Amino acid sequence: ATTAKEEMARFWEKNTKSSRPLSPHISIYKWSLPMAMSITHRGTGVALSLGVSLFSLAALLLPEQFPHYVAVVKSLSLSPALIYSAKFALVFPLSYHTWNGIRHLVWDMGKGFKLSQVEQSGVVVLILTLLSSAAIASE
Amino acid sequence: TSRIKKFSIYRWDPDKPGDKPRMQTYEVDLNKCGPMVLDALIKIKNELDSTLTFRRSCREGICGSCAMNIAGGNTLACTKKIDPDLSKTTKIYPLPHMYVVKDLVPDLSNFYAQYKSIEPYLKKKDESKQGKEQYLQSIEDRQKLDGLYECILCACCSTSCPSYWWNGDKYLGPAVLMQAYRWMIDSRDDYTEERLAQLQDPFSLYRCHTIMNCTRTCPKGLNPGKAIAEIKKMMATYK
Amino acid sequence: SKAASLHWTSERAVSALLLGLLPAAYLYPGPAVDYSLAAALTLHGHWGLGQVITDYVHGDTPIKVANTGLYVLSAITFTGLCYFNYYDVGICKAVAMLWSI
Amino acid sequence: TQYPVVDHEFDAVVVGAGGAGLRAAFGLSEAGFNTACVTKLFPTRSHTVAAQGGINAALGNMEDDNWRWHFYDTVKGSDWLGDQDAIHYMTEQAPAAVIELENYGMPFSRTEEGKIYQRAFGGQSLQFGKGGQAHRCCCVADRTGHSLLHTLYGRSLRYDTSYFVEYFALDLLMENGECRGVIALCIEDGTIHRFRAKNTVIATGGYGRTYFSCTSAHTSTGDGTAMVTRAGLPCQDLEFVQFHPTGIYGAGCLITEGCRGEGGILINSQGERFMERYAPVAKDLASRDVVSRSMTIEIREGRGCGPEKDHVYLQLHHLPPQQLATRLPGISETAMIFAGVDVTKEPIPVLPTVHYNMGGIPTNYKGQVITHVNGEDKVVPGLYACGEAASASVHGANRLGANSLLDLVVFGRACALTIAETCKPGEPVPSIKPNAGEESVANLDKLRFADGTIRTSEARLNMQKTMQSHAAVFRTGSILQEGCEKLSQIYRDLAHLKTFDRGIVWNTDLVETLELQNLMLCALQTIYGAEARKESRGAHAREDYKLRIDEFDYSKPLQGQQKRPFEEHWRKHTLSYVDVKSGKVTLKYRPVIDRTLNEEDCSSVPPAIRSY
Ligand SMILES: *Cc1cc2c(cc1C)nc1c(=O)[nH]c(=O)nc-1n2C[C@H](O)[C@H](O)[C@H](O)COP(=O)(O)OP(=O)(O)OC[C@H]1O[C@@H](n2cnc3c(N)ncnc32)[C@H](O)[C@@H]1O
Ligand SMILES: CCCCCCO[C@@H]1O[C@H](CO)[C@@H](O)[C@H](O)[C@H]1O
Ligand SMILES: O=C([O-])[C@H](O)C=C([O-])O
Ligand code: SF4
Ligand code: F3S
Ligand code: FES
Ligand SMILES: [K+]
Ligand SMILES: [K+]
Repeated sequence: ATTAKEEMARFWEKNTKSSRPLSPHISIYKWSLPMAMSITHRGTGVALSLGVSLFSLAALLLPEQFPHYVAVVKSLSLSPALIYSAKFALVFPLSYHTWNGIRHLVWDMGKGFKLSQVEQSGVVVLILTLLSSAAIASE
Repeated sequence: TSRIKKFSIYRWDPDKPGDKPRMQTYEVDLNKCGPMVLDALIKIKNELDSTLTFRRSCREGICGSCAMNIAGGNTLACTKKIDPDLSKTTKIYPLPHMYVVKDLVPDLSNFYAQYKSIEPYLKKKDESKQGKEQYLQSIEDRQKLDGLYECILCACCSTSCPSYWWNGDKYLGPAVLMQAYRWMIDSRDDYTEERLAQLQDPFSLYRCHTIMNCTRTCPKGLNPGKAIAEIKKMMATYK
Repeated sequence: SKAASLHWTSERAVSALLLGLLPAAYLYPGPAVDYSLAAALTLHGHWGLGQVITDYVHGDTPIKVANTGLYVLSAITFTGLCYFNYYDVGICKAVAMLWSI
Repeated sequence: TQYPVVDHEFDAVVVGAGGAGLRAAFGLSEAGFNTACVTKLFPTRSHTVAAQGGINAALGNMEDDNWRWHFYDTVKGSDWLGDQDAIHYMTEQAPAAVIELENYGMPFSRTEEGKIYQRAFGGQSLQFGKGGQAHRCCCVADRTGHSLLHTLYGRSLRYDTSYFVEYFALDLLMENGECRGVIALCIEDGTIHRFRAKNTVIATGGYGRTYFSCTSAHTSTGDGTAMVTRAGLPCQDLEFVQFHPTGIYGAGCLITEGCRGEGGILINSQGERFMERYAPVAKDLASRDVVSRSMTIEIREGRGCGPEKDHVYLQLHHLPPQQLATRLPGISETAMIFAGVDVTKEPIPVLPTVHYNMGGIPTNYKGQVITHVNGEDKVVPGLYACGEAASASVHGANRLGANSLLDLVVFGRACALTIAETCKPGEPVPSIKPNAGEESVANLDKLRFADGTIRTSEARLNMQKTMQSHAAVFRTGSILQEGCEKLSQIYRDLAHLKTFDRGIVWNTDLVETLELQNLMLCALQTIYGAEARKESRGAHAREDYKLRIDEFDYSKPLQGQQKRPFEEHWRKHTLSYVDVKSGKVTLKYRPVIDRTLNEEDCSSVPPAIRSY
């Protein structure tokens, strides 16, 4: 016999030096809503982090303080519709990540695992994200 | 009269290594073929191209041999109905992100070694009385194994998991983790604490991010994702 | 010997904390929430990007380089946020000001 | 020189990784033997994984039982063609064998006391046939084989057995009438391997794929049986083919007899529970040969169901849905997938379907393969067989449901115990000539490059359609004779085979052609043996010879009866041989063993009229 650890090492030694191709995956797999929402959770999380890091870095490197830059934008008298749209786009990823984050914590407690529940909780998260973002962007 | 359906299938021959993987199209008359995709594969190999290669044995969805990717999803060819819409071509590929031995046949040796590593067998603190009398198990404790022991080790779920695609060398995958759980909750097994201790590293269990492709694709209707969540709760609370 | 499950538990605990800080930021704007957010945002983000690195970066050297750079980024991030909270208006007030545009 | 050969030396080699092979292989490793297990499939894909209803053992968990009542049901079930010494060993060892599997962790269903749940099954009774239906079929809902194989596979991982997976055994390495190993093709890389060993166990399964419609896997191709035939050794009772009463109409997938054990009933187009008429007492739980013949008559007489009036119905909808979900969850799913039927509302369309081979490689009750020379059985040194590939013969002319899974673990263990009492690990490995196995390689190469006129799939379909129409549930001399001639012509026409894949890695065109040669050797022996047997016994029913013919007329008193000479009766095992170049079949006969292992503790059961 061979231990499981020796079998794994032989598998990698044999296949990495062989002529066998790796069968396609991400390019041929059918997407579903839960699958798309999962990579979006990661994408929003990373965007939010980069955002916080840039802010933090701007705080340390910009010449002026925060109020000065807010005043300069206000001085331009930009279209309120454009401002509304900008607020929507800023809060959308945070709203999405927060609501789907809550959906993740409920799975960690062991709940909502039936396929029908996974699909329903996912659509509820998209609805809450859109309602939240719309309400917050208007205030 | 006839009803011609087209199938586009992945081909690669290790005896002509340099010829890159390609897709080949076959035309099949559905009026002269059984209703499942495996029936069409066998009809093609018997009548149109006997070099077309794939694994199969039981034809009733119990052995797990014929797992492959059909119309974008992992499933068993023998229980997957052919789509009778003649205007659509059905695409067939091997299980995803696996080394191809030939055509639709993947190398599952790492998947089997991972399974062996979790010791899938009954362990008692004192085994010297083995074989003398039946061990008792109540109807209620036996019911805890339903949804877990039925796994046919087809690998459809692990090969549909992106975490397994990126880290299959160290992440055990949904199939193997659900069997680890099946042994953890069996009331006759005495090694629950050691089974959990084995998963205390960053990869074995913790690469799972609850994507849930595994439960969606399982041909037996089981829920490996839920089983992984139950193990994570035990890992967090055991002493 | 239980470092992995302990880490998983800490990660969920911090996620929960952030959840509570959102409402608290709205009901009790101030230094306590400001510095609490600075720490929670930094820690949650550090561990999160840490999972991303574990999933996508392979090779002993590339993994060490990646995790070293992550530490540097998180250090600079916590510093800047604390700096902003000490010498400028603070996180809560900045968000209220940005929204007044 | 075109094929480099790799040699291996072992104490023992087991060919097959189904329930019998795994039990034999780790049984040898647990006794200290350095053992190899060679299998053409990953172990858990074996046909054993598809078994449903259960495994029999007189545990007495549902009512009081006695293993000698199981012994009696098995001898009567075999229509007195079963060897009573082997049946005694299997039924007496059954309780310990099932307890061993449960203690390995097999997830048996449970009773209110926490013990193993057992169901009723066909042809089993209490009190030597006088006391009513027995309930001794132990089960895991209706997935008992799946759980047994996965449990045995997991247990095998605790030993040092060497597994050679996806290796196809081509022939036995024989020298002086002794087996010294096997030669095989490694499908993954095209190499030829010779496994040398002092003892070899054949556990390769049955050959149901010789027919057009069967419940058998595509991989049940009689490969070990054909290796024995090629070595010039005899096969036994190949004409006794079991038709299971209930394969699903169309697909052929098995629907467990456990359905009838739990209360299901068979009905015809008029809604009549017809088994009440054919078997007044046992009804739908009569033996398989009787239920399959009854269903066939109902269809012949115009009471078949469906637009083609060619099948009958299995009704379960009068049962409580919780019972169907707890006891029959697997067939509930299969009925929906393959016949679009919801079992809580409509009946399942079913008909008799080839399922299991009572015949196989002849052995004694210890698992050693035997030959028969000048009226005496003689052990073949270093060769064992167990499971469906063997004829021990615990099943005779008709096997009882749930007695095969039992046969696998009891005789897989017996081969290992017998070798351990005969040999010790590490003794020297027998030698073989430097070119041993060259004929197997030459045959493989011939098929790899075949460029004739009849492709493998055409010849295979020809064979399957001939068996289906000439050796079915009811048979007759003129129809068997025409089938014999048609099969013999298909055998000579193998010289015209055509293959297309010229590669060697995973060449399934070539592997399926090797399987076709194996199937044809099994098919020829089956139909020639059937044509010669002029009587009706168990599963073999001749419309031109309706009576069972024994050494005495057992329907009358024996006093003053003149005993028929061996050559004038049929209560004897058929032994078949094939000249591989011509395909000519030769038949001989050997006596049935009526003695038990201890007359005092279990008495021999004399032949009697057999009715249910
Ligand atoms: C077909 C069937 C049979 C069956 C059943 C349900 C179905 C659909 N349910 C049963 C039940 O509930 N109770 C019972 O008592 N019997 C039942 N049966 C019959 C029974 O399952 C079979 O008789 C039994 O499983 C036989 O198993 P055995 O161990 O004899 O073999 P196998 O499982 O078919 O496995 C064969 C192994 O041999 C290897 N092989 C074959 N040819 C080769 C070559 N050429 N080289 C190397 N290896 C070979 C196969 O790979 C396999 O591992
Ligand atoms: C760019 C946005 C991506 C959305 C893809 C939705 O994809 C659809 O999701 C549903 C529900 O999961 C599935 O049943 C369908 O088969 C799938 O195609
Ligand atoms: O009907 C079944 O479950 C079965 O097919 C069992 C025997 O033993 O063969
Ligand atoms: S959990 Fe389902 S998909 Fe995964 S191996 Fe088991 S049967 Fe296949
Ligand atoms: S798809 Fe993969 S990430 Fe977890 S929930 Fe299933 S194992
Ligand atoms: S051939 Fe057995 S699962 Fe499909
Ligand atoms: K336990
Ligand atoms: K047999």
